[PDB]
Amino acid sequence: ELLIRKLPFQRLVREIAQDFKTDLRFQSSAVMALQEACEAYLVGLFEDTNLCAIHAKRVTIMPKDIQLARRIRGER
Amino acid sequence: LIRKLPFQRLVREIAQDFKTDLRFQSSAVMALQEACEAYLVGLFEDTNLCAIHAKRVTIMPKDIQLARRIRGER
Amino acid sequence: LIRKLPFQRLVREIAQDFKTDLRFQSSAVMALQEACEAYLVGLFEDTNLCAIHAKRVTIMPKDIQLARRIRGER
Amino acid sequence: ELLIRKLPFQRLVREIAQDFKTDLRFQSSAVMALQEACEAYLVGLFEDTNLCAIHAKRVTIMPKDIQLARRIRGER
Amino acid sequence: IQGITKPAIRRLARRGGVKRISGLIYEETRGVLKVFLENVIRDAVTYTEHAKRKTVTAMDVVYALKRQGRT
Amino acid sequence: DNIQGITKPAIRRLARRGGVKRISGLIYEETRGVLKVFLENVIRDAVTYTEHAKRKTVTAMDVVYALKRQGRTL
Amino acid sequence: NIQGITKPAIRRLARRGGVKRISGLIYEETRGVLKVFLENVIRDAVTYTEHAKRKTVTAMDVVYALKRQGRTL
Amino acid sequence: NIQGITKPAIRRLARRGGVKRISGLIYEETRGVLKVFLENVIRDAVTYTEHAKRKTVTAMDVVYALKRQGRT
Amino acid sequence: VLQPVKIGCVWLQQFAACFL
Amino acid sequence: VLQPVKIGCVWLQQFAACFL
Amino acid sequence: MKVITCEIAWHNKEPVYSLDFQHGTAGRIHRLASAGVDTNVRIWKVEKGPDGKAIVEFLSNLARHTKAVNVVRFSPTGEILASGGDDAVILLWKVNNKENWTVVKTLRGHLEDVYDICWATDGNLMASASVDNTAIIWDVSKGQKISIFNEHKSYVQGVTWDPLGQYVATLSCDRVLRVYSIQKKRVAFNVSKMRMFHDDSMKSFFRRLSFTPDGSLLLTPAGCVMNTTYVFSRKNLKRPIAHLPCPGKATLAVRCCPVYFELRELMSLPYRLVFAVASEDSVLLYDTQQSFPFGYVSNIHYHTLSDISWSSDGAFLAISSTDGYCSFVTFEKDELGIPL
Amino acid sequence: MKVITCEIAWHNKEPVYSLDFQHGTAGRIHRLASAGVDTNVRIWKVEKGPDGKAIVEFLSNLARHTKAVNVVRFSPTGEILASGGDDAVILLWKVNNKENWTVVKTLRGHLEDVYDICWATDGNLMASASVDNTAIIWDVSKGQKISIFNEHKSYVQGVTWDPLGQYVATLSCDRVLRVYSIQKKRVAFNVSKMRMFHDDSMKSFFRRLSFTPDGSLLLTPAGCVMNTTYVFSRKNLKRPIAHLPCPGKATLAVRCCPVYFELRVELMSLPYRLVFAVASEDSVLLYDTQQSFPFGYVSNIHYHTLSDISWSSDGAFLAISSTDGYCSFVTFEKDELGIPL
DNA sequence: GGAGACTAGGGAGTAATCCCCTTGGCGGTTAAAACGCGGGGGACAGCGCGTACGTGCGTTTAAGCGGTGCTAGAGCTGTCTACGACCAATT
DNA sequence: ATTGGTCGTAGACAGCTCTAGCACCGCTTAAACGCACGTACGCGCTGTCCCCCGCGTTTTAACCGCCAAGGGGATTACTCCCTAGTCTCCAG
Repeated sequence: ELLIRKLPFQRLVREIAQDFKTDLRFQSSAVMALQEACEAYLVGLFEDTNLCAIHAKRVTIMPKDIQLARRIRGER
Repeated sequence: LIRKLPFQRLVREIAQDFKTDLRFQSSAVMALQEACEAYLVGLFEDTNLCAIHAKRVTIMPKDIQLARRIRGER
Repeated sequence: LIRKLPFQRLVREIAQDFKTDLRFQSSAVMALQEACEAYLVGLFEDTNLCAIHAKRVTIMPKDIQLARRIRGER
Repeated sequence: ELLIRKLPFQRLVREIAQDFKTDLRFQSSAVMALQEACEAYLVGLFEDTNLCAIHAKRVTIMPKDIQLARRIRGER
Repeated sequence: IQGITKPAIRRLARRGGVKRISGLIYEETRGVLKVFLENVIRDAVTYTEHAKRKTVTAMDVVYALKRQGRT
Repeated sequence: DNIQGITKPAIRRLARRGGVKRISGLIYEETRGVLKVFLENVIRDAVTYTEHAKRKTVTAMDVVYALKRQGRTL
Repeated sequence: NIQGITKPAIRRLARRGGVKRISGLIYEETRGVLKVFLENVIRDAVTYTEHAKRKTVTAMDVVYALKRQGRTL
Repeated sequence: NIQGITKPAIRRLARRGGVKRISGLIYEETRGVLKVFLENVIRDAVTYTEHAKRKTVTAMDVVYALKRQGRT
Repeated sequence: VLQPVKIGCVWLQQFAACFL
Repeated sequence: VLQPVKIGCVWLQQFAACFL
Repeated sequence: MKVITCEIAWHNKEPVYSLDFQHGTAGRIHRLASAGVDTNVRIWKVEKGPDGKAIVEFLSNLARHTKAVNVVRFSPTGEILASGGDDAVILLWKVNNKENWTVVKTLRGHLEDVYDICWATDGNLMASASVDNTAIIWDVSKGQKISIFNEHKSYVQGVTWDPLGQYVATLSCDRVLRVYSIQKKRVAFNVSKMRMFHDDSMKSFFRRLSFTPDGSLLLTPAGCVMNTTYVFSRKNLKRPIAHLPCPGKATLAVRCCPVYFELRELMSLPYRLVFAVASEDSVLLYDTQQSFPFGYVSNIHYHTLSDISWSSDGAFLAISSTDGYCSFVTFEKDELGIPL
Repeated sequence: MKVITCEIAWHNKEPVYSLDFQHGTAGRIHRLASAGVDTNVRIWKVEKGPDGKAIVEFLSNLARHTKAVNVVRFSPTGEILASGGDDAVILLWKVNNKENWTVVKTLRGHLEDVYDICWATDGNLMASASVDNTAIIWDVSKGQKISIFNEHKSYVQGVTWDPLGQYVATLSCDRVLRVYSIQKKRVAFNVSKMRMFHDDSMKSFFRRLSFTPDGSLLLTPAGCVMNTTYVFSRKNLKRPIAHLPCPGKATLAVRCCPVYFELRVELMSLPYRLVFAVASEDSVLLYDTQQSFPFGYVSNIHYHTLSDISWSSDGAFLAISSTDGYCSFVTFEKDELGIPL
């Protein structure tokens, strides 16, 4: 379920919107749907990195492993 | 750059499994050769990545199954 | 997805323009079909990209002349 | 055939180098290769932007043009 | 962009099954959060302008799911 | 004279797919021109690759390498 | 048959992959990976060519398989 | 760092780039363009140098890189 | 909320048969 | 720089042809 | 009759796509199987309570499917369970969680969502319909493909096997019906115009039509005049004899009870057959002899219906919807009619 | 003889790849064409001065090529100029900038750098050598390709047409020579082991070998026994009669003067002798038919690798091109090489 | 407005982290052989091609007028004119 | 050391943008039509088989040195586990 506060997400969304172009209204249903998809994707890559670290035979995590996962995805 | 005919009859035998009397044109043959070589070079590169990641120079299968689980294989 | 017979006429005519005594595969012909389709549609998104920067909706050739000069294939 | 002040360019590329990997020794040949790539790509880009601005009918050039060209390029 | 609170990151991590977490996790998590946020909003507005609309809609994010393959 | 084989409504609905609403009729001829010149470009490399395999018949694989040369693989 | 993935051929393909040091069990786990992904890709490829009412697979089928597997090239 | 390129240098290179009337903010997006371009080139140079086990970056490395992205 | 309307076994006329 | 060494027409022996 | 709606989520609040009763059942207790997005096939135990209301008992879970499942089918003998879906793998489950099932043969060859499966009367032949624009004939004993029908140009959302084993009736999303002769392995008939069927605007993923248990008549849902259900005959498949008007939403399912009932007329034979038609939000119950429907249930599900199924004896009529909830229709002893 | 070095940049300091004299010339003034990285083909006017030193006069610039040009060839009659390069397009220039040239036929079909072109004696049939592992036979009058030779497995850097019009000699980077009969259009002979030639490490982009003007013998440079230049014969093309030792840098160019000289160890036995020029990376050796040892040798005249050499119509000029952007000429006085037949 | 949460902050302690064998499995070496490359009929049986067929929804002309390209006049602003100061730079 | 390179200031106006103005040629049917599409099917024919022989480069086995994966232990370092204000999200 939801574990991220609505207002910080909405205010960063408005921040990037006003960076791009003003007068772009955001509806509550679309905002919450995009937020839940956001949480789903981020947690998905999160346990992706968790399994990566599990192979890394070191229970503590360090983000360079996450960046390996990034170039596995080829996002950047 | 796998050797041509051993790979081609690998493909032929594994195609006969679905149903016999299957003819494959050389065009599609080099096409699937391209596909296999592209996949293998990509996976091998990522294995090298996660291997130097594993802080061991020598390659280990555990790297391979790792890559599978991240690449959505199983 | 665009049309078939006129494009087959096009490819055959340009083929005889190159050299006679040649044959085409049906699958290869349709492959050329979607290839040209993709290339032209991509050019046309470029066209839209320029026209929007041209801050006009309707398009005049100078848009596509940009498309080509800017990428410089000719 | 160069106009960018060569040692400021060398210090720029060096400081970029130690941002990623420390203690990278660069010779004159590598610096001039980086240069020639630099002026080549920038003059091509400005050729692009100027002709696009001519299409724009506007004498002045503003970065909507360069953003236009790069959104052509596929770099983003 | 600061709005993604680090304790939220840590509790989502606890849900993710991790045990010990390096501190510098937060900044790169936020960065790759916003890159996909940007990709999705770009695809959303791409469909929206073809729809001649100005407001985000769930159909846009559904098409984003379809395009990226996360459906 | 098959060049005229690419018609007004076809190009109009490709435009519809392209991302435009209003386009003038004066663009159809330049559209066929750009199409013909770049099919010339692509099929030149296509026939070269075809000759490379001692082939008198073109193959769908050829256009692949043609777009790789042109930088628009698909 | 299945052992057609030749051991020094695996070695040279690893070379082109930038691999440093290679062990034996790789030489057949590579056979496993090759056989399973080719099973998959020729599966959807033969399906695609069955859509064309065609009894022979095409490079078109292969490239669509690569799109579906996210390795378009 | 990125300020190694000066605004007058930008202006003169633009001038021989065929432009006459220029706005200010170009002086900053050009730096972003330059870094975006050079990161890929230097990354490929690092890869080639590690392939050849040469710590120093050579001219031919950069030349073959430029061949790879196709602006030899 | 929904208001259920149930019709028992009557051996509905709005759904009468129409032929051609 | 280079030091030019030119040999005129002498009707050298380092390049004498050897047959087989 | 009585109608009982299942208000507990069968597949964890996910839409239900298919339902099927065990055709091998011969007593009072019937075995029902369900398909959902949870990639699991749940076989339930359905039997009347002391008061006559339907009671559902969970038996087994079938999670072998990697993706969503759209259609679940029992063999006419009830031995083998057919299941395919988003992963497009047709599993032939067999009785090996109160009970257990195991897949016998892997009838692979489909690409994505497989929507309609019909068992042949012998049970050794399969008709497979999926989004992939094709219909594939399989051998159950062989477990291998033997014939291909890919003439469909849109989503193949409905197929049934002729009980007489002569033709193959297919419904695709292109508002076109295709009849395939079983011996020629080619198209027997093509009807598209009296359009006749509903276009893509119809919201149900299924176009499941079924032959009459004797095969004499074919009932096709999702039609147009307005939404209706046309009736065809073996004598002429190129012109419908009559249509059953269903104003409101479009019909999507046609299922016929496998029990022949005595006459208390679309077709003229000494026996009558009661069949169930499911629309998006309403169900109309007809019989062979009476043109008007003798039963009608509506406003019982909050979303679109997906599948219906008759019991072996006709005492149960399961109804599945897309809201994650199901429902049943219970008739008393021979309420529908006198069995032959 | 005298050697004059061109110290002025012909193509704006870019490396020069090829040189060719107008075979249609019949007097004292000869027309020379050059190819460089600048995508231009410059035809010059070369003539002896009052002191006998060569004089170079610019005539025309040919910038139709979109990319660099590696090989430039004149017709045996001098009418049509063949030019191809990086853009992989073969142009048939014709006399329609002191003068002007126009392309007649576009002999396309090649892919990348075209390294060697040879004109057939009749002038109606073309041999083209390019990196693309193939040699294509063309029709000059038709302007269309007619035959394909794809047996090359590496960079094709040298080809010549048999003056007798029977075979085709090709040299590729794979240290393998391929002989194609002009009648069968198949491989007649193939020699790879005596390696036989030099490998890819040799730094010249060209492996230009040429037949003897009578076609009796074939002179193949860039050989290994040390660098050498093997000689074959029509009697047996599978075994060298002799090789010319050139220790140091590898030979890369072989050109034969089109003037038959009278006889003044012998490589071949006919009443006439032929003087040919061999250019290595930094040295040029001048031999004749009758003498095993060379009667001329010029070196240390160019700062970088030599690219191409060319004989004049009368043999009085021997142009030399290098990769440093500078060229050079060798001037012989009246019948200095010998008395023409 | 008021109540969960987070942000700021000690404790150490468990978790990385680098050093030290350490041996055993792995990197080149050798001999040949064993499949790897190839080419040649054989025409048999697989393959596409053209055209006929028809017929029907896409293709073609046009009204037509008005949403959209085209022109005038701002008009108000950020260069680039000159420059006076700093100011990094080659040796 | 000096020396050319740079930087930042002052405003005239050139020109990008905004508004007003204008006409004219993309939508939008209605009707003519045509070739697009679908199968047969005879005719062409292209890809081919596949064996062996030719013949030859690479594969495989085994050796032997030796590099490294992993163990051990000392070493530091970083979230507990509250402690506490806070602050603001959300409900009233």
